[PDB]
Amino acid sequence: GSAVPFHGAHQAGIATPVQDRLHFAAFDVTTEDRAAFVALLKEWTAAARRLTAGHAVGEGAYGGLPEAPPDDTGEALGLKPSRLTLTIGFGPSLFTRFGLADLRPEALADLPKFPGDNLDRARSGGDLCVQACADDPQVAVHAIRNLARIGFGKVVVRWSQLGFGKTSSTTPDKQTPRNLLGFKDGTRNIAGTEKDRLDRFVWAAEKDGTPWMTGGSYLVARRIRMHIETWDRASLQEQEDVFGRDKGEGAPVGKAKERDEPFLKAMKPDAHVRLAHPDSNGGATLLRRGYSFTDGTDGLGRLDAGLFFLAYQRDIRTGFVPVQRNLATDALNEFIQHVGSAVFAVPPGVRDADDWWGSTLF
Amino acid sequence: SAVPFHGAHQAGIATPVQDRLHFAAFDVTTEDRAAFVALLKEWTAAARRLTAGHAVGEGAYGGLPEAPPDDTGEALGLKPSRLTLTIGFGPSLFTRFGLADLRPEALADLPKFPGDNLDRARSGGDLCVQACADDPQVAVHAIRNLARIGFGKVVVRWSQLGFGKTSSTTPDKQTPRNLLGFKDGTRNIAGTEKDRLDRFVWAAEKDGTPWMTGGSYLVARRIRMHIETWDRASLQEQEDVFGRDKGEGAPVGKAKERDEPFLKAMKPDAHVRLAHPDSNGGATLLRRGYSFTDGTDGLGRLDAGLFFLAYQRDIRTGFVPVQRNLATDALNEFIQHVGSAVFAVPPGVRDADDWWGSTLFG
Ligand code: HEM
Ligand code: HEM
Repeated sequence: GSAVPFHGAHQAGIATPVQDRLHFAAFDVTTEDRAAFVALLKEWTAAARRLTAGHAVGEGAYGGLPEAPPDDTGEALGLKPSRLTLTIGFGPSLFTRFGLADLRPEALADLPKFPGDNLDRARSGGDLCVQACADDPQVAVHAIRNLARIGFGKVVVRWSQLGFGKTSSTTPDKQTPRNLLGFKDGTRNIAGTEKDRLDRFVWAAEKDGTPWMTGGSYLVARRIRMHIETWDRASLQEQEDVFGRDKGEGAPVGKAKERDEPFLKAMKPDAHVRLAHPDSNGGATLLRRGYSFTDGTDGLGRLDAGLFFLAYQRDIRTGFVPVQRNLATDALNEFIQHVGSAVFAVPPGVRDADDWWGSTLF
Repeated sequence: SAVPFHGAHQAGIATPVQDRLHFAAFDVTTEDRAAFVALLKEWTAAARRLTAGHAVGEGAYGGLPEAPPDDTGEALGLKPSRLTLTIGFGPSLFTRFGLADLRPEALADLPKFPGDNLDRARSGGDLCVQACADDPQVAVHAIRNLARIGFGKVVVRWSQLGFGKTSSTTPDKQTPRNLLGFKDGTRNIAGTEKDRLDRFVWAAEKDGTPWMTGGSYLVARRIRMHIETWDRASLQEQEDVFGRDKGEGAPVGKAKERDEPFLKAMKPDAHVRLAHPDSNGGATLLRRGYSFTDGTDGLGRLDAGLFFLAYQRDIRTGFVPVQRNLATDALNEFIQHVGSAVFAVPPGVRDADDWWGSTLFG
């Protein structure tokens, strides 16, 4: 139920304990007026400080002038903050606007085409994103809906994705959640307590080349459909061999406990864990923060199921790209398809009550 | 933590409203009555396991390596989470298996209502399973595994995820708010009101269809909200649509949510005034719906609304008269019914030897 502090050197919703629910929206910018966009960033930041404390935006949800629309849409009245975090990111396409071309970080790389990609252009890209995570889905929807309303005329929602349940962990002391393939997902991540690893692998440093990004991060989002029909007819041995961990405990093959260290040479050469492990990728390490989704049926008599994969890293070129390139031969490829993609530069934190989202860029 | 599966009635109607919903409609692909009976029995055995927080069949792991696991494993480590699974039979089922003369008269086809825009792909269905639980992964796991068990005899026609309150953060005697920001459920049948359930919800032997005694009839309507239109309405316009104020949810001219309405103080086409039993010859419903938010549509608008579920003793004397009276509802400006289905929900599973549909099939 508790609030997560909004202010800091970093944005919340990265290193923060992973909340149960996601509402992710990508927006395109429709104004060419730099001042109007800056004004929106400040208004959004004011709104975020209310939302993340469990207060209504503006003058509230009722008790205003009868003849005016309420400032807050009202559907979160009476609810707790529910660990709401709101994390903003800027897409490569933003930097074609407002005279920003030379401020595009080098670490904000366009992804190459990967084998098996089938990206829907409508559900890819975006000038900016707001990741809303909370333990209560209504708290999350309310936040996105109110930001979008505030931004009417200046931004439009390009695409959105709801995540019903987490498939990631930044808290190794708590139970690791399972994805819809039935495997624990997040055992070997970066914990929010591992300050050293976060500095090394997640946060952008001044020396990395883009001063406005110091204390920020870079985000890859991949919408991945799961072929659950195909998977569910696979044997238990096939499923475990795909990953290199057992299904029940989620231990590395041959070992007894989830958190025992993998012995990679005992795994199949195309096992997912073997291919994705930092030791297989010159040390490349990622903060995974994904969620599961289901968007109805596929119209062929089956449930639609997927994973909305979210990875944070210090540089896309040294994080997600080398790892996913190594997954070219992954056994898991038989059971998944990447159907949406976007990258974002996640700026530094809102330092105090006088700061605002994007202040270091603008 | 768990809701008993067995009883004179199915759970998931009069039992406490859980925080999450996964509702699936299925179509039957077999013509063999024996094969369908066999499926109902296997489903009933699976439901008994699922609602006690156990895996289906021989489990999710620890079987024969070369066999697919019986349970897909994504609920391992979760609690039962007050899961209830409620089955219903659509009118189209009765054209199979020689059941045409056992269709209840109370299982009426709905008339076309003014402003209906029903998507045929997200309407109807031979049968439904309503899975309610506090943890949406428990609900999804249930649906996924029933669908798997039934593969070859049934397919999933459509499905819907929903949310109500989050019980860990929100007191249970608090009325939830719908996505228009109004309290929703203040004047409803409560599962404590045994005599009102007998009068208005449960089918009786004398009603004309003996196999349905202790069952009920379900109407499902997928009702989209025009969120962005609504949010531009004045507070006075919003309150005038309902006949209650937004902050407290009191009837106009009254002070508290639970004060009894004075219908003449409301506008003639206010929703509460039109839907109230006194405006409908005493017709009263048990509402048990959930909010949804599915994502954003092609225009950048929020695909959100109310997955409305009503239980009643007879569709002709419950939903039909009430929805007919909403022809002129002030709310119609802001909503559209886009999917519909009706089901006969049979009596409960009496004990460990009984099975879903036993009173119909023998
Ligand atoms: C539907 C898609 C995927 C599924 C089901 C999945 C599943 C898993 C599972 C079960 C683990 C083992 C437990 C763990 O340490 O988290 C794992 C580990 C991992 N995955 Fe994936 N994953 C998927 C996609 C991806 C993608 C797209 C990437 C990166 C490009 C990735 C990178 C990793 C990494 C880095 C690990 C940890 C390896 C280690 O250090 O031991 N995964 N995944
Ligand atoms: C999106 C669609 C709808 C919304 C947002 C909505 C909202 C509300 C709200 C705010 C109330 C007042 C509080 C309470 O629950 O008592 C209400 C009452 C009610 N609604 Fe609706 N409703 C919708 C659709 C329907 C439909 C389709 C029916 C039935 C056909 C219906 C039947 C009722 C009834 C029977 C009451 C209680 C009236 C009374 O006895 O005081 N509603 N609804």
